[PDB]
Amino acid sequence: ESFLLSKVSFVIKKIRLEKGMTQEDLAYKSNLDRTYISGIERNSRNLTIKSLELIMKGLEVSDVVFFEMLIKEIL
Amino acid sequence: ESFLLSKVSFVIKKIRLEKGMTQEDLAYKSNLDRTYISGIERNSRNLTIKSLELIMKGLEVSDVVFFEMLIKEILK
DNA sequence: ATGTGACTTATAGTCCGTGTGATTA
DNA sequence: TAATCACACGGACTATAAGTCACAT
Repeated sequence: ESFLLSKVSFVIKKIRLEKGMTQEDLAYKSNLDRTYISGIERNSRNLTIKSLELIMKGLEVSDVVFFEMLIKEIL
Repeated sequence: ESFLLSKVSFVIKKIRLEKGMTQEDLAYKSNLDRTYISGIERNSRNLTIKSLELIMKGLEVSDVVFFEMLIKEILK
């Protein structure tokens, strides 16, 4: 159980949904399997930084904004 | 290899030194091996979020702090 | 559109070391 | 004498992430 990891996964889901995207959409765009993405959102996967960097590209977001957004999800 | 990995491994090493801690010290406070902290600093090495989370605790800074500094060091 | 258990390969991360170039004596 | 210190790097592990799937929702 990690505080940071479940914030990171909540932030990912949020953005994806804000932007009206599906997992299949985020998957194609980060070049990750869409069942991998589902595992990440359900907080059952401790992704690495390389993986996280592809997700960000996949959300069509900068690293700076994603982290800003993450510090905003941390409250 | 990865952009974000070099920045993350840079900021870790910076803060570490700004608190005059050793790699041995950081390893001990983070519950990682000293040889792994060496690798993270030298070769960037693909940490997980959990292990980043532990290195933030061992550095003794808030998650917010770390990320604010991470942002800055990407902005050239 | 998405959750999940199962699986194999790849690599994250551990634990024993040695060597070099600085100290402090 | 040394004698620690701080780090790079090794070799050989072990633990877990990566990456994928059929079948269900």
